[PDB]
Amino acid sequence: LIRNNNTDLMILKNTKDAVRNSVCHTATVIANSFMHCGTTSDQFLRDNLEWLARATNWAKFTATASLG
Amino acid sequence: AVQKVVVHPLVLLSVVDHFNRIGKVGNQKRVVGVLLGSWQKKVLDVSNSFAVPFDEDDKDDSVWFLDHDYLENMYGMFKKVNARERIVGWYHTGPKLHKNDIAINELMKRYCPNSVLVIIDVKPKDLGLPTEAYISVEEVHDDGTPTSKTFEHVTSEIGAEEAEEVGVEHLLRDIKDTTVGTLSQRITNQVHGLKGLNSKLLDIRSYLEKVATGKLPINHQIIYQLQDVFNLLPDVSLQEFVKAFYLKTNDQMVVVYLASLIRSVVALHNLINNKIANRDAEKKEG
Amino acid sequence: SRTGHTHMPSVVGVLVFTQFWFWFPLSHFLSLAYTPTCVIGLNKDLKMPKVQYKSNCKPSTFAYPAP
Amino acid sequence: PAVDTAEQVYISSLALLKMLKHGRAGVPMEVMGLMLGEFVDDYTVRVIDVFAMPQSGTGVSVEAVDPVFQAKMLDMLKQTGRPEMVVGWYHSHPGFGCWLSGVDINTQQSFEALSERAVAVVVDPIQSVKGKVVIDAFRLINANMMVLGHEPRQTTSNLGHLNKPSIQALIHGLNRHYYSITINYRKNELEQKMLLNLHKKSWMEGLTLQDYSEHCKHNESVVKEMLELAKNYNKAVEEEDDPKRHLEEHVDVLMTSNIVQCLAAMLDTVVFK
Amino acid sequence: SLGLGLAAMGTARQDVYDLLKTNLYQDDAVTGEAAGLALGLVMLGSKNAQAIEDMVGYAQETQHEKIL
Ligand SMILES: [Zn+2]
Repeated sequence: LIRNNNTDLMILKNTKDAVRNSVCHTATVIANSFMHCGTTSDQFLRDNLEWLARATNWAKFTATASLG
Repeated sequence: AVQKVVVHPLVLLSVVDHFNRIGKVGNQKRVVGVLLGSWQKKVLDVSNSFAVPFDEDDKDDSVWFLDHDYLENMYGMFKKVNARERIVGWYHTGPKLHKNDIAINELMKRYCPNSVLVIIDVKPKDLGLPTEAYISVEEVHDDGTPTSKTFEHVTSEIGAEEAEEVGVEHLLRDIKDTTVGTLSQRITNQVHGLKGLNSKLLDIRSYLEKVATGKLPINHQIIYQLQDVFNLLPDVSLQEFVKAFYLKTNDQMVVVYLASLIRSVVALHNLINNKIANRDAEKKEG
Repeated sequence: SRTGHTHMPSVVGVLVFTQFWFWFPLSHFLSLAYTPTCVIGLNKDLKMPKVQYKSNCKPSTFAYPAP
Repeated sequence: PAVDTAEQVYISSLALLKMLKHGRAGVPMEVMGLMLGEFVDDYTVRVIDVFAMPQSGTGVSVEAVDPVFQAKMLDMLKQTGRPEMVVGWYHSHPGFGCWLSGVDINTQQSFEALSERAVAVVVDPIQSVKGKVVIDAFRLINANMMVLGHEPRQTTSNLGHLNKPSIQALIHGLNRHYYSITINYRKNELEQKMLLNLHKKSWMEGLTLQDYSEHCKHNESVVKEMLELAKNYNKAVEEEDDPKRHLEEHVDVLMTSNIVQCLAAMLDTVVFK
Repeated sequence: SLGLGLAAMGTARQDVYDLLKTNLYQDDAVTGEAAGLALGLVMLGSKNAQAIEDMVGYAQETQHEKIL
């Protein structure tokens, strides 16, 4: 998974500018997780962190679950 | 006397809730409440009801307590909310009346001279009519018998107010049968009628067996009203009745045949049209 | 599975993922449904030799789509 | 934390019937009453029971929440064996739609003062036409949270299935001040059957026979309509290269009526001899 | 509880089962909601008569539809 890791962050970029700050952030939080499952690649999570902190309550639970 | 007692769905729902509330912790027999409603020419309309804290003892069948002031100020509150509701009786969930109920009915009569007690068997769900309305009567029994209190029965039925009607219909919304009926539900209605008639005849036969064996005393009256049942049999196989029955059966059968022919011709036309359409599509594909 | 067996983690995870109508955090459970699409060239106990093998793609190449 | 859209109010059948009956009774004037029950958990509001309160000239408002009546009824119902706590208040808006006005807003914050998770229930009695119960549940969102870049309620699940709300609430500022709570009526099996006992036909109705002199007239009428329909069907089919549906409906009516009458006749002939 | 149930999937360990059963008996809505999944995961395909018995005994005894 690590050596053959290749995720198109362009689609995540053009999605993260389309979210209107609805709850869909949580879905994005897991979507990249699916794109990064077992790849240990939180590059998007590190690069985009203010929006990562833009979500709280159970969204924080979801974000930590995605990171794990 | 009272000709009828029409019970709204609200009171039966309320007594269900009261019995569930009490028996959830206080495993006990009948729970007693008071039934309010509006009178008419002679027919009572039970509309709202409330629960009065009651206790009883199985010993001596007279150690009981139904609160007086509680009834009085529940009625005060209800009349303040709605003054059209008058005390018109009381209810208990016990399937059978107890030896105690005479005292409670007299206590209710103290609040309403024509007080009628409605037994609502919340626990059983069966053929129908979960409400039985009973009125206390007092007479010399005409034909020279020792006098007692006795609870004369008055017929009851379940009616509904428009708001209660829409409420209950929306409350079911998953098992309500079509009001148009259609063949399946008419046949099930006929089966239900047969089952109810069988159940009633079985109950009457059990009562007659009890009377004959001596376990119950011969009423000597009303029993001959059951004899009047026995005389009212139509006596089918009479020649005139048989001829008329066959005539009307054929009159209905010809209409049934005409409708069946109409349906068969319609189905044949539909099949011809469908075959033409599919052949048209097949030939137009090329 | 590869040998036609049923993969219990996959079915379990997809079930609890479909059970996301009532709980969003269960969505990550879908991770148990993924299986890597890999073949590993391990010959000895610890050796990964650079063995060269090709495919039989008839008309053209495929796989990794778009940038 | 913030409440969830998955939160729903469990209304008992008795409670709903009581509220609808009171709303109809008080029409055109607006009524109100407490909603006994228990919150049980964060995501549920169990409305076990509701009791009406005397109507006051001020209408649905805080001055019409007379504590003497409420306290006496509460303690005395608990004496009967009903020790619930107030979870909210229902009130009637005849011909207005399910929404909260400013006075309702004041009453709702007064209710939230003592019970944070109180629910304001709005019922339209006249609009509660047969087969349609217009009922809604609301709870206020203070301007502080929603202004400060915070969603009024987190959608932790997909229970936000609640359809697009009636536009009347939108004009009356539904989401601006009071988030609506999705509804879920709780019905037991005992109360379901004993509500079914309302329209249930008696056993004597199944074995009864329709008036024979009326059945013949009905057959004559419907068969004559079928004759006109057959003329129309012949004309339509011939001029082809809605008589059919009407003919099929008439046939269904005739067949069901005659078959049911015949079978009832046979059952009556065998049973009563 | 969710993590312990997921990680101990099908291990059939008595200690983890007992701890998750205590968590379910705590009756804390969300805590029980996760404890149900955890107890199912640890008992995954086990057919323990005790497990199913206790699970159903709590199932028709408790409120908090989320725990259901
Ligand atoms: Zn209002």
